[PDB]
Amino acid sequence: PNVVFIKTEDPDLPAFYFDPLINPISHRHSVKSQEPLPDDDEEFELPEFVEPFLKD
Amino acid sequence: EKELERQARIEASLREREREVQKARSEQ
Amino acid sequence: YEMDFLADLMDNSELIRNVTLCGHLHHGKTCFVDCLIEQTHPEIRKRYDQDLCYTDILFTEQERGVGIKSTPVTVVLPDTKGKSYLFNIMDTPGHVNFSDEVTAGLRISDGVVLFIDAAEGVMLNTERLIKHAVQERLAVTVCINKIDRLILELKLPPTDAYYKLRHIVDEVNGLISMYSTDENLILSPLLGNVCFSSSQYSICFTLGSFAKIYADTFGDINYQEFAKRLWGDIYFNPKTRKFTKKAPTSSSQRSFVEFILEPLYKILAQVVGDVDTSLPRTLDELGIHLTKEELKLNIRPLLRLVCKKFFGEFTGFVDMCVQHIPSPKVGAKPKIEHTYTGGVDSDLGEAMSDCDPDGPLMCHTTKMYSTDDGVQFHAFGRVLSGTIHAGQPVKVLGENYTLEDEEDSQICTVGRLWISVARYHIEVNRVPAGNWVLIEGVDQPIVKTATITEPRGNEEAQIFRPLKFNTTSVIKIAVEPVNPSELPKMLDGLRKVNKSYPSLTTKVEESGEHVILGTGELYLDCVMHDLRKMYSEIDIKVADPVVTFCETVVETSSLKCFAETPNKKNKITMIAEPLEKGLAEDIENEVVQITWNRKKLGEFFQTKYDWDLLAARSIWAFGPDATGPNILVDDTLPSEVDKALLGSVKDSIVQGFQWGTREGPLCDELIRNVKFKILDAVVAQEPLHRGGGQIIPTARRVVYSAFLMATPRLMEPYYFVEVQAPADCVSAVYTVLARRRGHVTQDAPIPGSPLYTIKAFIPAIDSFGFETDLRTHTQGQAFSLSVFHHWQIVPGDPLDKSIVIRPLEPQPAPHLAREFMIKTRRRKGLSEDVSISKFFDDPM
Ligand SMILES: Nc1nc2c(ncn2[C@@H]2O[C@H](COP(=O)(O)OP(=O)(O)OP(=O)(O)O)[C@@H](O)[C@H]2O)c(=O)[nH]1
Ligand SMILES: [Mg+2]
Repeated sequence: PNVVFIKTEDPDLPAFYFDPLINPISHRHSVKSQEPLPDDDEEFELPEFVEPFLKD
Repeated sequence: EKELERQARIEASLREREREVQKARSEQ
Repeated sequence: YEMDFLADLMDNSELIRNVTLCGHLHHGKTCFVDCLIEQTHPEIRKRYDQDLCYTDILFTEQERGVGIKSTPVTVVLPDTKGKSYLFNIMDTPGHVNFSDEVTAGLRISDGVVLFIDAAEGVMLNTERLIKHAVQERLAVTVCINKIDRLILELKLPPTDAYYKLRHIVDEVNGLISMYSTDENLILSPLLGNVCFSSSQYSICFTLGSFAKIYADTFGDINYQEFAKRLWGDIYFNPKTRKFTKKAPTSSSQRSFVEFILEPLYKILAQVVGDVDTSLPRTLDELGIHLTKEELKLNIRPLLRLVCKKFFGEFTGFVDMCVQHIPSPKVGAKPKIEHTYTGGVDSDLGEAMSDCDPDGPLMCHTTKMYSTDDGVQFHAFGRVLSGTIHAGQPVKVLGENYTLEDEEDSQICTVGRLWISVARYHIEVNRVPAGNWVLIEGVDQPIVKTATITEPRGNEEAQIFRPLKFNTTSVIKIAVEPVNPSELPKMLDGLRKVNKSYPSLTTKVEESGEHVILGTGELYLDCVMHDLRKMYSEIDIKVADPVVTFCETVVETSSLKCFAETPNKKNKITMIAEPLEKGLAEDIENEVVQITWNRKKLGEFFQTKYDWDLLAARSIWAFGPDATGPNILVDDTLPSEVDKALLGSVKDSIVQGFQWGTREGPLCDELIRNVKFKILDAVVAQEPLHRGGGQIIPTARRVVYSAFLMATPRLMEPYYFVEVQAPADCVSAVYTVLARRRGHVTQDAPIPGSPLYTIKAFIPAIDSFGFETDLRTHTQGQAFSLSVFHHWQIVPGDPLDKSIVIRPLEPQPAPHLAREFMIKTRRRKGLSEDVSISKFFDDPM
């Protein structure tokens, strides 16, 4: 297990900054979901009766 | 502070791009 | 967990699930099961600095890290919310040779689990393992370990991480779709077949457990309505208060990104950073109220404690292991259809088709495990049918056993039964079906494979097919003792270790050498360690390695090898030629078997091999052991006339060919890519003179005369080295491969982390420390791994007596073939002056 690490330059950058070091993310083109999804009726029947995760 | 962070990101990106260009030229 | 409850649940129902893990080079396994043991066995507390294994009961894995001994464990895991289940998990090592070992040991599990690194992602072992598992027709439940290595080590944002996971799942599903067309198991990103783990930090959960957490603290109905759209491509809509799978707003992320990863990174940054300031303000909102003495820890154990309190008891993986990993009552049908020699049409097939503990007993021991006393090693096995009890005798059997061959049988009393835990053992008096038992007293008659039936009443019982490995072992090493007056102790240790490691196979050639066959360098290393330290306490000498080669025909034969029988009543003529390489690889890959109709083989040859009509219809026989690429043929004008009499003496001819292919004149090794076509074959009407005495050896002579007089050429193996390393290590790997007969196949910057994966071949002759040489110059950043799955012909033509490597130079010329020929004939003891072309020409 080669210990990977992102040694940044100085503490002015954000914490979780994508360092242009590794590669493109996926370069994906096969995903095709430009149209809406089928889970719409049950989606409207699938509310979110709970406060958000860590909004605060 | 936000503009400073953006400028630092741009500078580090340019530095990493130069280093990666050199490394890829050497590997090629 | 109470052992009485375990016994009650054992003979309760088919709820007990059987699983065998699968991973590669520490990508999620022993730390995960250490967390599981800590969840089940609370008194067994993990350390603070060092990692706890709970799978390497022996010492070699502890001193090296690379596990060798698969240590299966069974646990009372109340991970299903409002329920409980029994899980029989077979831990697994990751190394390539040990990967073949696991693949041999994966017959038992009804399903398969995968632990892929969050950052490294796919490797070569998984590239083989997916294909292997799809070939065995077992379930698949992907999981991803070492997730803390992604959020902390790389410090990525959420969106990049989610796209990385998307790419991982896309690659896995593509590989599976290439393996087969399993639509039921394929396309499983959110159905429940995706578990998460941070074994070093115990950060492990799933979609279902996540939704259960929110429903428990303050939330709505279970994940059946919520988790069906937490996967990406559908954002949250607080205006509509629902998941807008249609065109969402601008400043919005996937529900995975903002519900899961958002608070995940939140608590990570609150525990790692601001541990003095933002700890209680973030933990009293949702977390535990650990005492001030609990906050006086380092960052890692405190983070693990908080992750464990968050995922309170790891109630996430039983929710999926029961979901898609089927119960044994379901998996008995296909597992037995694939393992059992006969079909389901047999009475025993439909009998053991159900997991009936009261019925015909069909046990199967796969892995042999040793004890504190090396003189007696137990055996672990899956009880498919029947119920074993303490002291019950059983008819142990062998792989060579058959319904007609009653020689490989031996009774034995099952002395004492145990349960596999790998740190303790629970004694047992009664064992129902779908069970793993540590058998005692049966250690003697066991072979690499094992099958058990009832000592009486279980007649008409066939056996299970000999397991494959998906990795042909090519290494050959000699092991002779220091003092020659230590042979029997060394051989006893050798046999015990052979029964320990199934991948290898003992051997003694004609030169009187004690030979061992390994899959890799570390494999032979661990083998010899367990030999010299455990199975035999005698000082033993060791030679250098050598790869087991094979012969091949470079072109068609010049003259017809007319090997006439000694009775002057049989004139056989066999002209040999090669065939396409892919067809031989398919014959070895079990693509086109031998048990087929004439029309079936005809279509297979006219479509795949593109052979002629009468050519394919005139198929003679298969290769040695019905597994190797040795094509027999018999076609001619008189061959179509007098094929009946020759057909009477064709069984002996096929047997002689199968026994001759096992050892040829080139280097006393196998032969490949040979299409032996029998043209002239005189068959006498009198079977007395035309009997077997002039059938086997005359055919062997004809075969050797054709293989030696048809432009021979050896075939040396090529490994496949996948070295994940940076660019400087890439150039170093190029240099080393160029210096050791390499061939750069593929090299690219594997995304997810900076590790340029260099995929390239290495020959075994020049593979003596490829990993060592790559890690020596690369400053410890190029931990590659090799796998021998590509045989290629050396460019030499060792027939001319002109090249001779007299001094101790490494044969730089293309006479390297003749160099290895002389070396192999000197190591085997046969006549080094291989000039049987004129002797075996058989002039007539
Ligand atoms: N905690 C933690 N450790 C990880 C992770 N990924 C890799 N590791 C490293 O691997 C160690 C644990 O190794 P395991 O995952 O238990 O590996 P294993 O089953 O022994 O694997 P092999 O023996 O190589 O087959 C950790 O202590 C880390 O050093 C991860 O996600 N979490
Ligand atoms: Mg392991």
